[PDB]
Amino acid sequence: GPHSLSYSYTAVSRPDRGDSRFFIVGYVDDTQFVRFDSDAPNAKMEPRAQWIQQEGQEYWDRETQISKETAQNYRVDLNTLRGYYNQSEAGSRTIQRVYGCYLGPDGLLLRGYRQDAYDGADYIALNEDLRSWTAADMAAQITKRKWEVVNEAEGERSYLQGRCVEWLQKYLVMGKDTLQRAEPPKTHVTRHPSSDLGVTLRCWALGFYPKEISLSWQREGQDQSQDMELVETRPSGDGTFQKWAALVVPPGEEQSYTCHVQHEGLQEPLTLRWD
Amino acid sequence: ALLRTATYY
Amino acid sequence: VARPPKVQVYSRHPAENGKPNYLNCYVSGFHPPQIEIDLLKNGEKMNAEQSDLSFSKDWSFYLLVHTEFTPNAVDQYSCRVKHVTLDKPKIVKWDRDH
Repeated sequence: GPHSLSYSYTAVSRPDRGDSRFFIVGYVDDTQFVRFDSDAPNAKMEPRAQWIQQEGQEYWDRETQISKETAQNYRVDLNTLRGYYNQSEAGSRTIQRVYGCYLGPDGLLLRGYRQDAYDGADYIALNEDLRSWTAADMAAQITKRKWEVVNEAEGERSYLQGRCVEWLQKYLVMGKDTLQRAEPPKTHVTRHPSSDLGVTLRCWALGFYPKEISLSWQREGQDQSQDMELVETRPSGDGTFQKWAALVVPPGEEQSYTCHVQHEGLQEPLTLRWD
Repeated sequence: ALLRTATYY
Repeated sequence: VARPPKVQVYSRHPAENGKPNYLNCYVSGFHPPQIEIDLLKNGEKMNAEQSDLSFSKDWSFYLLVHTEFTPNAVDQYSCRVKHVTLDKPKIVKWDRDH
């Protein structure tokens, strides 16, 4: 698909201590590359991917500076939304924010976005036109009008159409051999007996990137997605992914069922069968 | 690279 | 809005007794972010690292907690998770077939 640079902010108040905690994680597509934790000793923005490590201190000082300025603002922001909702000052609450840019085929902004949530619920969002906001309730409308009064959107827009897509291009270059080439799944099938009239076949897909795959079971060209056990795609721990699909067939009919794997790392889609 | 805004809620 | 963690316990590569691997406890779909994760060898905590706290489109949180290990026919592994949404801790044993 089209590539994307994204950042996730998490601000959690800790009315207990007098403070709050602040997280940033940076992603290019589904690959984490930077992180920030306000609770880390002498906290700064840190590399989280081998290919970003080559950045100079001038890069890290800037991101670190921006992280702490943002972390300080959110210290008050938590108190503000609390007051917006007339909530007690005892409970720990959370604000989340995601924003980023998609790269178009012309090397320009395809689409830009920002969305914010409070305590797990949609709060405010930047519109596709990048010149206006949509608020989900009253509290967010107070916030919406403030950002209209100082024209927050125009700073966001100049960022998204410029700096965001530019750095994205660079990151795609820096990490081209992990980001930009597809990694095909390592596939095999296993057999697991249940009872007299039940044998479970499990089709494995391991170490693939990107995250998007298709796993299906067919019975003589006939879909079995109805009684197929399929798991949520899971991280391998190295920037690649795992998934499996299973179904219970009769102890005689192993060869009558085929697993079909489709992933962009694959040249031709696969049909697998137990041996 | 991060966006440099510090606009309160 | 509170959401309970979904737990998945697995190895990075197909478990093969004697050969060094990676025991993973992937915890996701939970809210708020305060969470407690311990990896267990025969019921005892180890020494583990986690990936950074991240969240999905639906705002629910996810992290991977993992350690290096060497599987065998003897050792039992599992993941123990605590969260405000749980009555008691949720232990999920490792099954190398799933």
